[PDB]
Amino acid sequence: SGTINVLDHGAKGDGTSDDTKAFEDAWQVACKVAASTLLVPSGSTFLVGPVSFLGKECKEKIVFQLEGKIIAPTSASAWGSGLLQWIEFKALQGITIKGKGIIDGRGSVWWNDMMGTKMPRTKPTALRFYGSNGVTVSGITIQNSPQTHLKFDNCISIQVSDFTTSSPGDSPNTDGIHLQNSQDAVIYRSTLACGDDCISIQTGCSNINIHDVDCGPGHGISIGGLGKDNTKACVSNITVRDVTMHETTNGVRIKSWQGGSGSVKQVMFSNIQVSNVANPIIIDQYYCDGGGCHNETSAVAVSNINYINIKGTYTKEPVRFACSDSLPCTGISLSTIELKPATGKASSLDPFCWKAHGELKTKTLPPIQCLKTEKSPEAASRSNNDACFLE
Ligand SMILES: *[C@@H]1O[C@H](CO)[C@@H](O[C@@H]2O[C@H](CO)[C@@H](O[C@@H]3O[C@H](CO[C@H]4O[C@H](CO)[C@@H](O)[C@H](O[C@H]5O[C@H](CO)[C@@H](O)[C@H](O)[C@@H]5O)[C@@H]4O)[C@@H](O)[C@H](O[C@H]4O[C@H](CO)[C@@H](O)[C@H](O)[C@@H]4O)[C@@H]3O)[C@H](O)[C@H]2NC(C)=O)[C@H](O)[C@H]1NC(C)=O
Ligand SMILES: *[C@@H]1O[C@H](CO)[C@@H](O[C@@H]2O[C@H](CO)[C@@H](O)[C@H](O)[C@H]2NC(C)=O)[C@H](O)[C@H]1NC(C)=O
Repeated sequence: SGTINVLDHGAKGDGTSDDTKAFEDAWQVACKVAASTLLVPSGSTFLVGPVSFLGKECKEKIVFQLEGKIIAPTSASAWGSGLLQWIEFKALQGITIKGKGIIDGRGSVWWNDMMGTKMPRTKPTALRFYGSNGVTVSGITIQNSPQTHLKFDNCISIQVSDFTTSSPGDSPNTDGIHLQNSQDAVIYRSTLACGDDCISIQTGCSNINIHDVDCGPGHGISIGGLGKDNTKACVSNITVRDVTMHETTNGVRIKSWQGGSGSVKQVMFSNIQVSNVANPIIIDQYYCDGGGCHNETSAVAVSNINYINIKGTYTKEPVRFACSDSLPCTGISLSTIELKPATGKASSLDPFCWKAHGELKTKTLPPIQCLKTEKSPEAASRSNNDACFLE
């Protein structure tokens, strides 16, 4: 009565017939009753193409209970060109996606160039939330995304828990969870196996808390890349605690582009265990993957970044603070860092600091003796206070 099973609205659940129409119809029914649940039942597999579940004409507090499997079409005709997301939830209040079922993007057809006369640089995000207040994602697994697994854009009050991504470590650009223009988020008790950043925090994000997460494979937990194409980025109050990273290319990273502007401030990375991680601790203001590697006079201002209790083994550079000549990093603090080289090659690479100011609160392994204790008039002279933040 209160639970709208998609099979009662025309869905075939055979994996082969297109059930998109049926899902839209079930959504329209669920949208009319509060406390309603749209159930995608266990024991069935549903082929669903691009779809947008709109909240504008819908109700608030809806539950989308995914217990079976939703699979993406592999035919190019299902997608058209320029589509940035497969499944979208837009303008919802209090939406919950829960259950122990699976979203499978069949991403290998995209990674592997089987769509269209031509591969798009940016492929669809599997599950995207836009413009929503009070979003919960729990329980589900997203596997084999065409690109990003889960995205939050312009959302507030987000909770992600008991959540899993699974795409191959060598799949291109398959980041786990991406946030942009989103605030007041908690991501916890989740397992992220990705081909790119496990968690990527982009501009406009603040008050993000990540804890009790396992990453690997993937590229680590990253703020950025910020400021590409001479743009302004603002990120503040990011906490990452109690995370284990296995065979990722970075551990905890902040990356920004030369020519960017704005500010990344008040970041805490604590209780991080790394196992065979290439670059465990990195601030890179020379980031240029996918573009030009020239220098420019503007930078994103990085300040008040704290690293506490980070231990394990590394395979490339243990610590790299590569900050802009035009705007040094400041307020970097390190405590209780115990990193051991996993390979001989790694053992020959010492910490690297460039234009980085801060303090060592304890001795570290390897020793970090390149952080500058003096203040930076250069950093203080660039206006990166009121352009980004009101407090
Ligand atoms: C874009 O812009 C970037 C940033 O400028 C360019 O990349 C930089 O290129 C330069 C030149 O090739 C590199 O410089 C070398 O840096 C090393 C490393 O320095 C660091 O490590 C030292 C310990 O190994 C440490 O002492 C250094 O700190 C001191 O020096 C800095 C620099 O003045 C100073 O700020 C500190 O207070 C310290 O005094 C630093 O942490 C350094 O060893 C090299 O110097 C040796 O060689 C030079 C000349 O060859 C010699 O004169 C010196 O006395 C010394 O013997 C040298 O400075 C730098 O590493 C690059 N930085 C990054 C982040 O990559 C890049 O090329 C530009 N790109 C383009 C396309 O333009
Ligand atoms: C910095 O971010 C943290 C985490 O987002 C904020 O603390 C949370 O604030 C919410 C209110 O929105 C509380 O319900 C949570 O209990 C807080 N979480 C934790 C772990 O404490 C904090 O408010 C932010 N700081 C500022 C000044 O905004």
